[PDB]
Amino acid sequence: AASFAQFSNAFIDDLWQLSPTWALYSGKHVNDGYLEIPDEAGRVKTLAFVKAQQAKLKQFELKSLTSNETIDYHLIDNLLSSMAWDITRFKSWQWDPSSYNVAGGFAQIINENFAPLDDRLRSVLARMENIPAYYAAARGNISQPTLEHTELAVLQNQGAFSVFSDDLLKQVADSGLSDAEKALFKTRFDIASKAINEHISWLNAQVSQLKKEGARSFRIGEELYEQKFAFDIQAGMTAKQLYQKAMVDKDRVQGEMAKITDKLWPKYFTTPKPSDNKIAIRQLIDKLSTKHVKRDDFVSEVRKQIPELIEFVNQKNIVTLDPKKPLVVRETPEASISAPGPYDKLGNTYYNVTPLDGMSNESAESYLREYNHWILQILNIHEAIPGHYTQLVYSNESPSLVKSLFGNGAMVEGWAVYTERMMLEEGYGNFEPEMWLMYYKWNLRVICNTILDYSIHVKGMTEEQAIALMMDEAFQQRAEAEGKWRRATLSQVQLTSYYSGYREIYDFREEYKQLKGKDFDLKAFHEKFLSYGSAPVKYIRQLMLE
Ligand SMILES: [Ca+2]
Ligand SMILES: [Ca+2]
Ligand SMILES: [Ca+2]
Ligand SMILES: [Zn+2]
Ligand SMILES: [Zn+2]
Ligand SMILES: [Zn+2]
Ligand SMILES: [Zn+2]
Ligand SMILES: [Zn+2]
Ligand SMILES: [Zn+2]
Ligand SMILES: [Zn+2]
Ligand SMILES: [Zn+2]
Ligand SMILES: [Zn+2]
Ligand SMILES: [Zn+2]
Ligand SMILES: [Zn+2]
Repeated sequence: AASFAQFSNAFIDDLWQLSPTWALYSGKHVNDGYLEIPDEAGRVKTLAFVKAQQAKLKQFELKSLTSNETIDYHLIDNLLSSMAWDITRFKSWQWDPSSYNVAGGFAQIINENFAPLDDRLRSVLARMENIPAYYAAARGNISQPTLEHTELAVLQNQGAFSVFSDDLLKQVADSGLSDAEKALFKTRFDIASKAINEHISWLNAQVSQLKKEGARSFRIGEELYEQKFAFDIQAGMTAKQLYQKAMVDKDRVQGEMAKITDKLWPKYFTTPKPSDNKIAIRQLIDKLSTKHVKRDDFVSEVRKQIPELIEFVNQKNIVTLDPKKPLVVRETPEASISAPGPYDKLGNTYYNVTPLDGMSNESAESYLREYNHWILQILNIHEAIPGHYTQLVYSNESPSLVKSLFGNGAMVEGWAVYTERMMLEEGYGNFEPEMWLMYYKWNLRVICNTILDYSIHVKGMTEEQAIALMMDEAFQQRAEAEGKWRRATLSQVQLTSYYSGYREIYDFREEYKQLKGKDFDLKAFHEKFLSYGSAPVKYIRQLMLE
């Protein structure tokens, strides 16, 4: 009889046999030469896999599992339910033509310049076989598409030619493949190129028809939104509940900002203070944003700050940090943490911080105003200490393949957002009003991301309303607002992840303070919270309370 550990490993093996492209994206090259044709037999086969793996899952008593195993159990169960639901209910395979594009799988094979070239090219040689079939399947599946995803499909499939390029042909011509393999490659490449171009023509004809005749709305509606929110975020509340909390937080945050602005106004202006609080807040913020690190010192300011945050976390006993896992700041190759995937045992972990070269003087200045004297410190909390990097180190204490592959984005992001608030509450920057004001504008991004995503998909918010939210309520620039609208038209639920995890973590903390009273230790709370890795916050709560 298989143990749960044996089952977990067999499950991943079976998942990769069903979808070797998913394996490829996860960093395991089980069959790079096999292009899955996304037709009805594909869906039937996915649903037969869901059914068989679910029945294997149900053989394990939940009382028979350790804490890590129970996390894996739930992550697997939820992944399975959401696969089935994607096929039978959400049906993005019908209305999102952008989900049909071969370029991605090919780029992952080709762009590993360390992997043997002849092996890569032979994988590509085989993977090209079924490109015509792949796009024939696409056209037979697509039905009542949205205008927006069809437009995205055109643009992304046009990008396929930066992979299916003259440069790929040259690599093939000068490789160690046999002359017969080279000629086959050319034959298949011409057939592939023709098929991609004919599909793009078809997509163009569709966009044109959708513009004339009307198209399915991009707004997924309440029923689908709640189901997607449950599968993706795995919050301990509904989306409607989170939205209602986001509306209240927006008001609380703006009220605090108005108070700070009243106190700081005479310190920075001699002109009168506008009676509309929101114009006043916007003007004070624009003025404070001119204090920023000099452009050429951006990367150095970051290196200087990280040890300052380390010192502060140690001094205040916020969480144990290990001095011999020193974080290496590096100037980004072609600000975020990059870390090896579960199948990459070699790779190192860095803090990628992009120097401001390439950009115009004017873009650089706009960037430095966004990442100003205060916001740069908050960014380094979020990204490095005690945010993402710290949480990643803690998750390396008790890892599992399942958590590494299918872990919860809401928890990972929610933690990083939580740390910003917790650090300031614990005295970071010594309760400086400027710092709090800037933090609050930053917090509004996260709150308003939730309002926006929900209101668009559930409440029919218009483009003009979405732009006025982001600019007038969250004090963002035009370009940022427009980018956010576009992202919300093309994706659903992901935008709520930041606030959802933050709210659950902070509320769980306050609940735990209540339960332990005088015996509440902040540091012990943090370390125990981080010990489960990237599990959904509600499961961490349940394990910590049980
Ligand atoms: Ca077939
Ligand atoms: Ca528009
Ligand atoms: Ca406005
Ligand atoms: Zn098997
Ligand atoms: Zn690889
Ligand atoms: Zn049929
Ligand atoms: Zn359960
Ligand atoms: Zn309100
Ligand atoms: Zn400046
Ligand atoms: Zn400094
Ligand atoms: Zn500074
Ligand atoms: Zn300062
Ligand atoms: Zn983050
Ligand atoms: Zn339990």
